[PDB]
Amino acid sequence: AIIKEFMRFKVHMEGSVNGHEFEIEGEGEGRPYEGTQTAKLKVTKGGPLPFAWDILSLQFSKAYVKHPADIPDYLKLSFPEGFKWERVMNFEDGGVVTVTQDSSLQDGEFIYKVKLHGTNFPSDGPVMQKKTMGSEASSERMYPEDGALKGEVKVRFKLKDGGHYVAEVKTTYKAKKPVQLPGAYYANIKMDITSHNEDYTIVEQYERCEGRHST
Repeated sequence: AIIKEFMRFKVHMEGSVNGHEFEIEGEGEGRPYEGTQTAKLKVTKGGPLPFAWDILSLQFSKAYVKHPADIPDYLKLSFPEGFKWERVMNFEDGGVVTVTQDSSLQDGEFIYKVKLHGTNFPSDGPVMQKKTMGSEASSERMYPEDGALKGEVKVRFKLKDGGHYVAEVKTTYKAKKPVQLPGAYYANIKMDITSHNEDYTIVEQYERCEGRHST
């Protein structure tokens, strides 16, 4: 009805990481009921970025999650009004990222507005030294709590020298109007950086997400 089988979005991010301020604009598209989407991002201010793109990648779209019929798609039901989410990422070396996001629908296309803080990243760590190579597939633990939908996921970023750089991610998703919350389930997520120029001022991403009753 309100969410069509193919939908586009536009996104803007204002952000700062270890004192470095920047803005990003991008556009995306996908099939919300299939759980597949792509996005094209451009660093419009403060580029080139002096830190790993991977900590920003997961900030650029839960309306595009495939759900079985027996799991309420809380975030699709939040529209047209939409929803907001807030996220904290606790990295293993003390770095921290927080994010606030507003998701709305205007003229049949999603509008995403993102605000990001990052700080306390070691200057010799993999984030400020750009030593990450995307993230592994993950399973986000979804559950209802405090009248919102919450998510916890351990994200493992791949290191160029082998091994993984880990962050514990906690997110809250809250519809702007009361809508049916689901029971606890699992969202299997796979995201790939599909293309980028040399300094990562132009980046493309693909993501597949599916909700399941088990991991």
